[PDB]
Amino acid sequence: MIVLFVDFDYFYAQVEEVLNPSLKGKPVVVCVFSGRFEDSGAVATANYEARKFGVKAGIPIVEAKKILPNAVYLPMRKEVYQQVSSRIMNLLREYSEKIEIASIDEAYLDISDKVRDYREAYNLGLEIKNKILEKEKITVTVGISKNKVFAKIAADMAKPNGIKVIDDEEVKRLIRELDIADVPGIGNITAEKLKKLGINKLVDTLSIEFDKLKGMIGEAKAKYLISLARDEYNEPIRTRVRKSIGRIVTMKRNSRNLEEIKPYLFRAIEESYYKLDKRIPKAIHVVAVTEDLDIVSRGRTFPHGISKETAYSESVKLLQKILEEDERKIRRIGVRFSKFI
DNA sequence: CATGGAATCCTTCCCCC
DNA sequence: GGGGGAAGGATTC
Ligand SMILES: Nc1ncnc2c1ncn2[C@H]1C[C@H](O)[C@@H](COP(=O)(O)OP(=O)(O)OP(=O)(O)O)O1
Ligand SMILES: [Ca+2]
Ligand SMILES: [Ca+2]
Ligand SMILES: [Ca+2]
Repeated sequence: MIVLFVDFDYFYAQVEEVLNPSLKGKPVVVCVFSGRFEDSGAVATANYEARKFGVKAGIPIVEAKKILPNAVYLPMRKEVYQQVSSRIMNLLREYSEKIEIASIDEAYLDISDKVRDYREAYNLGLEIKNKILEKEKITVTVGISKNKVFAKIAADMAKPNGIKVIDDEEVKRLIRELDIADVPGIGNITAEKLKKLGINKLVDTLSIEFDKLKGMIGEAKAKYLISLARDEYNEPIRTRVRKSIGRIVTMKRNSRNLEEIKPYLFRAIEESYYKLDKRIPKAIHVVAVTEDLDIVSRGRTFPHGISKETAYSESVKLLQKILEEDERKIRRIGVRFSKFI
């Protein structure tokens, strides 16, 4: 079992560099403008020239400007990045029938057949990086190992523009040496819960009664960490299928006024439908981001598919249910359609 | 100050043999 | 007691 993970470098920003090479070498910040006030919004991502100074995904645009007032600030163009991503996925396809597209810039390839060992896997890695750089002029990081998780960890250690194999020998030393937090699927909240139980490295998950772990982080997450710690984790590479499509936008001013909100809501529904394209959902959920950044949602599943008129109609009742049961003002409003026929 | 899409898993019901 | 689902939320990438 040999898995090869591919991760495109500072992707959105690198695509902007490819489309305007004069940007290369300069700090580039791709941002999502929320239109509330001058430069309100967050950074979707930045190239390494910008990251070396603290500008990265998640910080407020305003804060990035105080640090790199002279960098190049660009509005995110998801659509353009999606199309460049697709072309890249199709390149990888020619290297394996078994491929899992995990996100817009992450993909796992099950090359258990194509290759016979890590050397031939590595060489296939270089061949892929080179093919993608030549065809699309986009640099990527390849991670190679026994399963998906270590393949990903491999890439994280080797970025940017790297390639790395984590052989069975290192897998074991990592199970003992690797900080539990650097394990995929372990965010801040779960890392903390684990600290309290005294688990700082994967192996530590064995010196704890399972049921106590289950109680603390849940069974699914418990079984997950244990199988990795025992070097027995092995989920197959499968193509994932879209299960929900939705869109959430930001209002210029927080509100509680139904008529002031509807517009942004219908706007989200429209965009969501244009994207559903031929797909018919039986479920709808209205999502609201409260003024204190909390997330509330009300939804309903129908016994048949939802027409756009039914969506408009039903979404307003759900938004009203939200306002009725929560007294806080709304900052962001949106919808999500799921359970496709 | 703090955008945004989406999967999966966890609880709490609820209907019902 | 437990299958079968739907809701609302927690958590992660
Ligand atoms: N907070 C965010 N808001 C919007 N888009 C985001 C956000 N965080 C990440 N993205 C995008 C950023 C990337 O272009 C793409 C994710 O890849 P990651 O974010 O994993 O890598 P990156 O390509 O920006 O970093 P790296 O230098 O490791 O390649 O998802
Ligand atoms: Ca990346
Ligand atoms: Ca990635
Ligand atoms: Ca982490």
